[PDB]
Amino acid sequence: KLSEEQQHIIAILLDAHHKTYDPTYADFRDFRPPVRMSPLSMLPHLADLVSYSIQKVIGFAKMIPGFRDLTSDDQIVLLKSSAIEVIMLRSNQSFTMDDMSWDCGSQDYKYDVTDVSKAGHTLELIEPLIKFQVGLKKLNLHEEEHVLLMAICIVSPDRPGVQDAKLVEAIQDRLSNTLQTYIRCRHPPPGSHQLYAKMIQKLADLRSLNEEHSKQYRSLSFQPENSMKLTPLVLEVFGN
Amino acid sequence: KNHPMLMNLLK
Ligand SMILES: C=C1[C@H](O)CC(=C/C=C2\CCC[C@]3(C)[C@@H]([C@H](C)CC#C[C@@H](O)[C@]45C[C@H]6C[C@H](C[C@H](C6)C4)C5)CC[C@@H]23)C[C@H]1O
Repeated sequence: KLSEEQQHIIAILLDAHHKTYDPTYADFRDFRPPVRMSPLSMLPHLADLVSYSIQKVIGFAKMIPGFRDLTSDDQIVLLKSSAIEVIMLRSNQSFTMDDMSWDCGSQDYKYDVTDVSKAGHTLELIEPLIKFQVGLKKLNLHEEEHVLLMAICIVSPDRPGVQDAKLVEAIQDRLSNTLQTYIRCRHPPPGSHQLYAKMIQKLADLRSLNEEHSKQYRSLSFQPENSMKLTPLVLEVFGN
Repeated sequence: KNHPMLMNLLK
């Protein structure tokens, strides 16, 4: 199939991704220097990376056909709830199964399980986080499916606080059918076996990851000393 | 909760 409108949706999302994801990770030099030596030594660096990533995820969302039609408040509710999920999702691009780490160019910007723990997280989040990256990496998604999955994650109707739930659903459904159809026409077997159902399952895994993220964030921000080390956007998006 | 920054980035 792949109608005219669907080839457009994919072309748009591919470009929107391209305009918001620099595979050379050159801006990482603006972030506060990472410290891998009191723990939480990676909090300043990773706080900045995440802050940066939230900005890029937002720019991506604004290019999702249909997203601009949502109200101001619904756009806000969808971004606040999916931000950490799309960052985990989009980070799969730099993640490598070679050594289970996110490799962004240089040693300075190569993150692993210990850096994550030096940001305030335990295996509570890390174990399933790496499990997530591994299952996602194995699916060997086409970049088309990758951007479609991120957009579907952002435009989810069940996010609490949503108002125009039916409008959100209409936008997401349009994206799902574009993805379901792209897989059937563009993704060849075996890689396409259960591919869609596996992709949706990843969205559920992310709901679990978000949940853990939220609980530990409550404990971290529990002490202004650490909360003071974040950025203004991170505080606003995850909670102030 | 009014999100000034998220608001401006979406605008
Ligand atoms: C441009 C890119 C590249 O692919 C590189 C990326 C890699 C992603 C990584 C490696 C570094 C650690 C990352 C951020 C994980 C983070 C630490 C998990 C989390 C979380 C949040 O609770 C939290 C994130 C920041 C630091 C700390 C305080 C607060 C701000 C809340 C923990 C999730 C994805 C991982 C991000 C992506 O946007």
